Amino acid sequence: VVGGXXGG
Repeated sequence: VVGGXXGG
């Protein structure tokens, strides 16, 4: 959701 490097 918040971040990067894959998902979220």
